[PDB]
Amino acid sequence: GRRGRAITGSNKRPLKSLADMIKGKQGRFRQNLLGKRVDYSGRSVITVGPYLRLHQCGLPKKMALELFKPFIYGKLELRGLATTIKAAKKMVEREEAVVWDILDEVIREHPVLLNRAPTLHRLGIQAFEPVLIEGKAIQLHPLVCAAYNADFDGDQMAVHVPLTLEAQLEARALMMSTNNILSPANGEPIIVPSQDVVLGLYYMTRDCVNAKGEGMVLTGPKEAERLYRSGLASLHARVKVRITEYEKDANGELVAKTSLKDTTVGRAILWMIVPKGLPYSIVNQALGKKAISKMLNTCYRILGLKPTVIFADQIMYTGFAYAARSGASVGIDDMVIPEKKHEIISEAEAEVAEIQEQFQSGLVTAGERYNKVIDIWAAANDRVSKAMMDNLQTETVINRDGQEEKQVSFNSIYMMADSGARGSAAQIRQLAGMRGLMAKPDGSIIETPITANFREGLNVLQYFISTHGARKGLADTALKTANSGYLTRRLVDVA
Amino acid sequence: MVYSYTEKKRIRKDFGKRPQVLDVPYLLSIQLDSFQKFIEQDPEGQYGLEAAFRSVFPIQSYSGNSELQYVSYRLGEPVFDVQECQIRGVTYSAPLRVKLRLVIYEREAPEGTVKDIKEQEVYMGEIPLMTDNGTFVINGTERVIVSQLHRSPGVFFDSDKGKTHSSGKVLYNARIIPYRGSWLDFEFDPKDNLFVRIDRRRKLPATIILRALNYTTEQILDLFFEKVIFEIRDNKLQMELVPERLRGETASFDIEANGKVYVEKGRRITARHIRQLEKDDVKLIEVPVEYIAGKVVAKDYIDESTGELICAANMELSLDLLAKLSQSGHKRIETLFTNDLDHGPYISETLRVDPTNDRLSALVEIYRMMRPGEPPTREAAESLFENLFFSEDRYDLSAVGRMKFNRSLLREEIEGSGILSKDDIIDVMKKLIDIRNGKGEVDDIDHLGNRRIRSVGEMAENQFRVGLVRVERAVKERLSLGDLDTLMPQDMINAKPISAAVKEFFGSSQLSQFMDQNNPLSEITHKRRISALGPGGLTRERAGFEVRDVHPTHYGRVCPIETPEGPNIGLINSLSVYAQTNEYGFLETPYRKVTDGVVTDEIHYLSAIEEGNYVIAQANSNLDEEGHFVEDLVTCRSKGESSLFSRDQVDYMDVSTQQVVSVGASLIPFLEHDDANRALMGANMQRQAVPTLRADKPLVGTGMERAVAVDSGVTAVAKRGGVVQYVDASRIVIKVNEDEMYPGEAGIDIYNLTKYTRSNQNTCINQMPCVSLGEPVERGDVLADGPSTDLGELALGQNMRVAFMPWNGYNFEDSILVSERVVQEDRFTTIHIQELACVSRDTKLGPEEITADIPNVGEAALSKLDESGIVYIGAEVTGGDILVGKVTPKGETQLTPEEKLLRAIFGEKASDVKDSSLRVPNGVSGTVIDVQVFTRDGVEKDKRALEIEEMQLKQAKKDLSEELQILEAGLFSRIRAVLVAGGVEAEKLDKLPRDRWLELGLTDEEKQNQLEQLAEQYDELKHEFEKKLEAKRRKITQGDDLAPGVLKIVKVYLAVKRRIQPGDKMAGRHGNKGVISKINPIEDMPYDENGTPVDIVLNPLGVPSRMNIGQILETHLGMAAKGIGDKINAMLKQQQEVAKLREFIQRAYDLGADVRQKVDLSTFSDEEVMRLAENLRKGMPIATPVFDGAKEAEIKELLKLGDLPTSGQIRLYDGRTGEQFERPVTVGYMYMLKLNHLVDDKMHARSTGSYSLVTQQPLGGKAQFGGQRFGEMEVWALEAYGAAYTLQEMLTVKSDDVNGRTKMYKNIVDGNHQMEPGMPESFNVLLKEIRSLGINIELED
Amino acid sequence: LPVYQGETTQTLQDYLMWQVELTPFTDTDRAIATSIVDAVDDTGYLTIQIEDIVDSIGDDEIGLEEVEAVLKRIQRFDPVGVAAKDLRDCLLIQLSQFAKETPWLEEARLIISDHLDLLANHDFRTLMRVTRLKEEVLKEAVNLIQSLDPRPGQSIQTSEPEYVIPDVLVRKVSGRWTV
Repeated sequence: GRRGRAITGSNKRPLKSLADMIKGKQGRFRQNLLGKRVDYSGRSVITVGPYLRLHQCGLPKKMALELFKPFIYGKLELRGLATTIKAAKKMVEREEAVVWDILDEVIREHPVLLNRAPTLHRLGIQAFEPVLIEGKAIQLHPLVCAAYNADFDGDQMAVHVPLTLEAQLEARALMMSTNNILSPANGEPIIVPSQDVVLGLYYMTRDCVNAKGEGMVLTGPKEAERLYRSGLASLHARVKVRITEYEKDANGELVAKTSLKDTTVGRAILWMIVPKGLPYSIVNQALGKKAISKMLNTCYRILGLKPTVIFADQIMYTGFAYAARSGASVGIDDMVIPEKKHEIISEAEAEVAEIQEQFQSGLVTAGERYNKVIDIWAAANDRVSKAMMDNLQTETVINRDGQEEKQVSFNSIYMMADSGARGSAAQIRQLAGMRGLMAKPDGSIIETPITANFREGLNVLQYFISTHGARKGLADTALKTANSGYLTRRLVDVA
Repeated sequence: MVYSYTEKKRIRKDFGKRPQVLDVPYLLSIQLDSFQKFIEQDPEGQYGLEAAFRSVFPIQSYSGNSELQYVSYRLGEPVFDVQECQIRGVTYSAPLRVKLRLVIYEREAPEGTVKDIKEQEVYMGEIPLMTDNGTFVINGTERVIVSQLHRSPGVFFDSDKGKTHSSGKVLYNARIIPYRGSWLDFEFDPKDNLFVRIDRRRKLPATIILRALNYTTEQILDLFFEKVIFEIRDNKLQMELVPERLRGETASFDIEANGKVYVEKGRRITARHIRQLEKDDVKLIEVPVEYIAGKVVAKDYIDESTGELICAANMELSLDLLAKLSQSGHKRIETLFTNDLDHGPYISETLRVDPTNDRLSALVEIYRMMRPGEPPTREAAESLFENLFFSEDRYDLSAVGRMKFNRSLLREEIEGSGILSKDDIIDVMKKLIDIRNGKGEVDDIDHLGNRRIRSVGEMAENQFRVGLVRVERAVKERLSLGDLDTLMPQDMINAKPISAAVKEFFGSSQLSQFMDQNNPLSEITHKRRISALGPGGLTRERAGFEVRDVHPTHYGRVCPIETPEGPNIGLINSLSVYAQTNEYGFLETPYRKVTDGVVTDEIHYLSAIEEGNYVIAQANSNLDEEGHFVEDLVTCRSKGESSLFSRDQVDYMDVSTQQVVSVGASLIPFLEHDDANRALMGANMQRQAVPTLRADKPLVGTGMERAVAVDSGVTAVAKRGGVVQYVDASRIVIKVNEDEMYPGEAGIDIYNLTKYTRSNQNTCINQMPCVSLGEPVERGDVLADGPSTDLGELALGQNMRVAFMPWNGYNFEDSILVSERVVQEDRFTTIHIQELACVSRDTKLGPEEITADIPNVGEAALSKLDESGIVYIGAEVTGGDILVGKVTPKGETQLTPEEKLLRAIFGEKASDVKDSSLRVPNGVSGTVIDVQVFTRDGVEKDKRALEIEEMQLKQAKKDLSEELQILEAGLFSRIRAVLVAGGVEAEKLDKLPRDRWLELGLTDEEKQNQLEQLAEQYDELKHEFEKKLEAKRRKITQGDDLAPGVLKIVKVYLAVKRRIQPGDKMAGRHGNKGVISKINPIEDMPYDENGTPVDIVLNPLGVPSRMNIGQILETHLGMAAKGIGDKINAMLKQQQEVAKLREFIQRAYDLGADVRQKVDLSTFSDEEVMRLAENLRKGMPIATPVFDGAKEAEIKELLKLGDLPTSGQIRLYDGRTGEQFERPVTVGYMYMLKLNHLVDDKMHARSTGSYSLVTQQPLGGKAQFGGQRFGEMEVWALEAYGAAYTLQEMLTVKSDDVNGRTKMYKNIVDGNHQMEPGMPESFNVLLKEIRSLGINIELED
Repeated sequence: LPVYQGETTQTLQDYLMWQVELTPFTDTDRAIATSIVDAVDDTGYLTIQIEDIVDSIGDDEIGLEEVEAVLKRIQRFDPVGVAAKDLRDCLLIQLSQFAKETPWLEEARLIISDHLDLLANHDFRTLMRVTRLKEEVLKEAVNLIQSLDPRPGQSIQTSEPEYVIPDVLVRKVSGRWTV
């Protein structure tokens, strides 16, 4: 390799000479491949666990027992069903009920580990007590949906079985999701309902003005009895209720206290579902998603882990329950566009002419006239944002004694943003009003701005230009995943 | 009112207020005209074979007095049918043969021709015939090549500076991209020096090229630099300064203007001073001698007495040398201007930088640069320089490139040669220098004017000429050597290289790829794609981000929403509704003329360059019926700056609203109510669909589907037909009326479609007939309905009843739930197609033949295969069932007493036949579509292939006999008419033909003669029919030809169905998609007020996250259509009067804003009305424009008219506990469709499978026991868990070395669950290495 | 690419060696099973008998009883009738491993015991006279014996490769056999 280039016969590429023979070429790369390589023992699944609280996950029955066939035959011999290993093989090929029973019994004591394909956080792998599933894709508890860093989109997940007893001890002890509670990076409590569980929690502690039987006063055992059948609603206000809360005031000991707080059906009901220590006033709120996180944090501070898991699971369940209860549809009328901008923009329009007139007068130069037009458009945009906010703030009339009940409406965008589950006023601004400037070919800003809505369509050029931005965003995400990976690689190499 | 007999059964309601002016075009003629011109027998050689042939047609000997020419080329017709080639799998093509012309001329005779061999047409390969749908049959395979786009050849005055300068300097670089030949660049270095580079090589001196091209340094300086007289006689130091010529420079001193000093010493140049010095006659004004010091001698002057080189060229004037030149040289000396304020030499600095001053030295520098070795001999340098650019046969860029170069040089004449010009180079350098000093704007490749497109015909012609060049070289060589021959023109005429090149270009090409008909819409979209990647344009996925942005010059050029969402983003473009192509390589978009208030209905297809001039009004411009404008100030764009403009300020009118986006967008409705990200998402999403078992038009339409299906080329069209007589479910006989029945033709069209074809996307291809029997059919009418077609409209999706509301957290935002009845409703059932072929692979040990004689074969296994090893046709197959039993020959042995005893005991095996049987794959089971055997010539088994050949020949004979029977019937009728009124009654002729009683004597002069002529005609027809039958039998039984290895191949395809399951993936045209999550009993579905249990539960929070008004819009539109169909079906069950239903339907269709004019009970006959109503018995068909759909107020009115809430919200009754749910919700019927990715396809598992050949790990291009290997990021994270035991197992169990596999299995079976650390077994193997253990300091402790 | 391999689990004689390594046995039992497996010819039978292995080892600890026990533990594992050691008791092992519910199994077993010579000459009359079997009723047993899967070892072991190095090739190029 130092002198000459003796080549293989008819092969212009030199034979793997005894000059570079010592080097394997793959050598370190082959070792690196060994560093990230496997074979068979593969899993992957994609479904949601409406059932199966946190201490569980769904493993489909089909590829199930494609693994524990050794365990299956071992049990069958142990049960005497496999007098012969080939007899075990023939019986497994027959798929008897005893086979399924053995599989269930072995798995009944055997949990598994499931993990996400793209790998970023330690939260990407978790251990759950498998439950057999008659499906094709594994259903994961909506608990760690975020912890998987995926969004119910198509993905195969990895399956791991702790063949060593120590492997089982480590996974059930360390890789336990029932152990993984807080975001270990910054310490933030990871377990946080970000899906409509919070939406139901909020809608429960909410009331338009005063529903039927708003003034009803009670004690607690039958509020759901009335609400399920008739008598009161959550959208009711000012329902008096004697509240029995036991707080761990003594050192490791709680004492109860009876109040008579006015509430609604939903807030009082959720108060029962709560754990013990915190005051019911801690629940007595509109029960925001950040407020939900705050309650969760306070609980983890005060109570412990097991009650925390119990509360979180019951919370997911009750959230689904209330969400199915209210419904709260969405339609075009759920977005009502204020018409005020129809004048205001026109007014703002005139201003640009003056700048243009100033630009026509020579007083406003290209930069000066452009800046004047931009400032006028920005002021108009801020005013239109304020106007849209007012038209979509708690700006609604409800029947009342005063015939004027300005409270939280039920326009879909507004209530949804109030909970905060997804989206906010930022997209709602273009939903009915304008999308703002939205001018960036590469870095420059175009002259004409977007005065249109996806409630009102758009001009040719607005759409003509908006898509370059999303294209660039996708391209940047693509280009940046690689650099972040290389960087973190160098870091861990240092670490 | 349009008759639309094919559409007479189904009328979709309109919602497009804008009156369409231009209909949708063929939209596929873009490629079709390319192939037509490439295969055009053009009288002038300008495109296709006409230009390419004459380019290299003349082949001449090396002064051998021999020449080669071509007379005319004739393309051989295709050998077989398109279906015939596809079934055979052969590459469908067309032969070619050109009447050649070889002339041998006698020596010593000036062109004294001695003989001509212009008598042999030479065949050079075969030309692949492009499909009428534009497809190909490449090796049988349907492949299409993606359209090409690149930068048009020419010179671009680039910038090539900025942060790339890394020194804060502005560069002026120009790149010449000729269409052929080496590339050139002229860069501006930070030292204000021009650097010439060729083929991206090292930079070269600016003055080196000029000196090499027979140009003197004096000539170069004079052309480059402006020279002043500087007439300083008798030491006057008087310069001829013109205040117009030179000004703007502060007058330092010695500034006088025609006597009186108009500019004071030390005074700044004043515009008043310049004006006075120009107005006052300014003669040679005295100037300071200091200005002489800064001056540089322009001309290389000599002393008057001696020809001394004193004050040489490009030499600054020295005061001491000034006196020497004034006394010795002359008085007036040429100088320069050096107006660095307004100019900069940039060449004189480079002229001194140039180390070569002689032409030979400059040429040798070029030779050294191009070839670092092999110095030239004053001839290699000159020849190389001439051939580099100055050779017409070596550069030959283009005439379009010549036009671009002329325009860039502002040369009015644009027709030029592909070779270069020194004047062109000088003009380019001058333009670069001026731009560096400031003269214009830099080029913009992102602008459409900077790019030319290339279609298939251009590439085919280019490949043909490229192949012809090497062949003409060999022809000239063969003429030069042994010219004393009168041989035919086949001395070097080799068809093989031409055919191979044609196949490879058609076959092996980046643009070319197998077709995707996953939707006929998907087919059409894949057909019209435009990509920059390939032979030109985009070289690599890297090296560009602004290349993928929204270019302003493609506003009416490329589809804005549809493009790849993956890494190929930007690289894909799609043509809009009405884009036309420009003259050379570009495209032009039609736009109506806007002339004087009224907009002219005439439109012109205009490109980007012309576009930046005129002002084009936006389409959605309300105009008077006179064309005039209602609003004076209208947003119009003239040069990319649209704003309110006067009625006299607009120059052209747009074409249409659809003129902006491709048709792939045209399907998606109500997108005006949608966001861009989701828009592109859905645009991509529509592609991967597959047709359903049931084909029903989704209720909501846009109007593009029927026309798209017409252009899809997948349905069956009626060409020049009048009435369909005999309709079989495969054979359609249409009696074409004599007006449409051309003379010499009967006037009957026979159509045979293919049923259940394994798709290019492996799906099923089926054409659904719609015509029944004996009906007036119009030419150009739809006949058979391919995949996903319903009432002639593209329907790759079904409108299912649903509502969007959360329920039991059972369905995630990306997870959907379907009610059990819909699963029972047979919806989304799919007919997947699988296949399995075997090859004979005859060996020296012996051929492997299929006879079901599988050694060691169970009876049930042989109980499926038929006698020929293959099986019969019609039932199912389960598991890994063996299909065709091939027997591999095995080697023989000795007398083998034990084996002899076995043969005497068992025998019939002798270990001679190894089971090479075809067996069903694991996890593969289902019904079987069909089988086909192709046997090479020399093997004529036909053991069951004779049954298939018989079937085919019988179909062929049944076809050929119909025409013969019709002809015989016509002849018999003619004969009976000839003998009529001649004493012969029709009863006798009815009894027996008897040849009209064999000229009984109806006239005995003409009746006898007419009978003789008719008998001759009938005999000729019988002979022709018999010859046709014999030839058809010969062709059908012509057999196949297999490759040398396989004597025969038997391909069997089995079609397996598939319904949704836990894990299905549905999609919505509003880009909303979902995973099939949970389906409870249909009781669980919430009950309507009428109890109608909803089917699909969508996520209201997900809809808020989607933030798409179109979804809700789809809900409302589907609700309205379903209600309308419901009232219609109720009336039908009520069996109400046709008049009352007609009135109601007329009220419904005419309801709403003004879009289109239609009224029934005047065009629809009651039977036509009845047929249409029975057709539209379950919905209201509606179509809307892409940006000009109906108004939500019209929707609310229709809901009121449809007896539905204007808001649409409605209460629901629970399906599980039946509690009334507050907040009445709106529901509808949204279109749903499934994704190509399948849950069964995704499912995979493995714990112990088969290992591959490399590194003992499992693999080998087989989908068996597949198992993604662990991830390096995953491994790092796994270590982060600290599960040293688990990680140690994953690296101690999870891979390849089956050595401890036995130990692991034994431990697990014992339940030991134990492992030994041992060594990386492979690092123990790396010790085996250790420089052969050379490094073993290993101090194992 | 350290080494190369063929069908596995289905690993040929080495598959038998692995199935021996796939069962619990001591060092001597594994060694004797390996001696039985490695001493198997291309026909699947035990190529070298127990006596040859004992002589090559020269070990008194390895005895005829121990070797026979280790081979019988390896008589039918993968597949049935490996290291047949002159297949015949291999046929008896195949018949016994096959379920006794098969009809005419008694007649087939009686024939396979000591009537191999009569079947060798295809003398059905002699077999019927000797075994006193019902005429043509033993035909089912004889046919079952014909389908006893001989060379279960050779089924894989007959992977016998083909060897030929002809000094020339006669292409018979258009007749006149072109050597």
